[PDB]
Amino acid sequence: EVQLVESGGGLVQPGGSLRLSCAASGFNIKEYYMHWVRQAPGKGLEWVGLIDPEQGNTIYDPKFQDRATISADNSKNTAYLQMNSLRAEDTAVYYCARDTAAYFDYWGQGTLVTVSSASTKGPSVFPLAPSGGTAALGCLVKDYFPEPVTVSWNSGALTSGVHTFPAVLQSSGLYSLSSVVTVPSSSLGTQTYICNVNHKPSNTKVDKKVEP
Amino acid sequence: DIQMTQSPSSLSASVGDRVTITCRASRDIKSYLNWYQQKPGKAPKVLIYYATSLAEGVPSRFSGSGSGTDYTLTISSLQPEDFATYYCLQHGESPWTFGQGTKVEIKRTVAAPSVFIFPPSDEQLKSGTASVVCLLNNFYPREAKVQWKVDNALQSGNSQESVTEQDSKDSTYSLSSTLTLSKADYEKHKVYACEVTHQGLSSPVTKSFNRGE
Repeated sequence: EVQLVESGGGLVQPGGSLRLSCAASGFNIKEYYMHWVRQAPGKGLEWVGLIDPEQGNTIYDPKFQDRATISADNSKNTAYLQMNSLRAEDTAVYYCARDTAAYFDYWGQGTLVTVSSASTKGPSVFPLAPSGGTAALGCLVKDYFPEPVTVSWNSGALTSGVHTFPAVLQSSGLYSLSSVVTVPSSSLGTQTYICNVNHKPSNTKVDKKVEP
Repeated sequence: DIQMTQSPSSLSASVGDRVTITCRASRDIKSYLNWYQQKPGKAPKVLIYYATSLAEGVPSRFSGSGSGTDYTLTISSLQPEDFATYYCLQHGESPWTFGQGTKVEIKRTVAAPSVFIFPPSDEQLKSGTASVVCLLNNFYPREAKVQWKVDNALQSGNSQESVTEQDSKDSTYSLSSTLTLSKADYEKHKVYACEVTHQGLSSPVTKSFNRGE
């Protein structure tokens, strides 16, 4: 069971540095090339660079040659990417990937780095309460920064009928997002619905019961 | 660097249709060209490697062809789950470069939205703001219009909306619209409604509630 788990995402000030980790399990990074690829919100994939963990050789896209450093610690079986002098253009989801030579066969989950001078703010979570055979309920996650927020239902077991919408930037410069779930009208009285909201930047975890 | 240009940038086709996507490298890449599929919010997944080989676990409806500078990805019978953005990647020389991506949408039969309206929660009303939300659920095509009315008067400039990516199973879309008012204004007025127009609706559908009731 090969796994690549990334960490180090979040909010960074313009001119500051990102420091991401890609912890590997199920294989030895020493036997493969490990690469970093990023994707700015709504844009295409962009190659950052690679490292051969065996002897440490690296290759960077010329755009990052002067500001990025890819490295690896075999004893912790982890690859890292550090990039300094960050600007707005560096806001993106960064992925680490295992290269077999032929293709990338395993990927990290991806972590968003947001380059902004704005301050981190945790969201307020409010219920969207149900009013023929189908009803809908949901949660309004409001006034947070920076992205992202993850929303699940009944601790992630409920995915049927769930729709979590893209956040929108409000007039205040803070984000707002809603998640709804459609359900049998009859289930409103025979079962409870709970939305779970996680905003890592502000270490906020909220469980909100949504009742008619 | 080697520039990779994909064509077209987006396309839509029906379930069962054949889909073709091309990619041109600015110079010879000697078949070191892979195709990756990326669904919303997920890491890319390889489909084809070395221009023509099908990656393990990938459905046989996917195939790649080409050599030199020109490459083509073919999906023989498009399936709902094939909604995604497809990228070519040349790894013939550094820096490795990706095409800009080609977004593939599924074309399906018209489906009218199911509409729901939500008043602001009491918890939110403890503060200075009130949010009223309207949900347009599982409809197709993506185009839809929502207008808000407070005390039967059409509203302007105080709402924002967002739409989900096409559903991977039924190929529909959902949309959420939020009307924002001050808590003082919300408490002053009574009737709150959202009116929806869509290709699958012969006439507008309105959902509403009266504060208090």
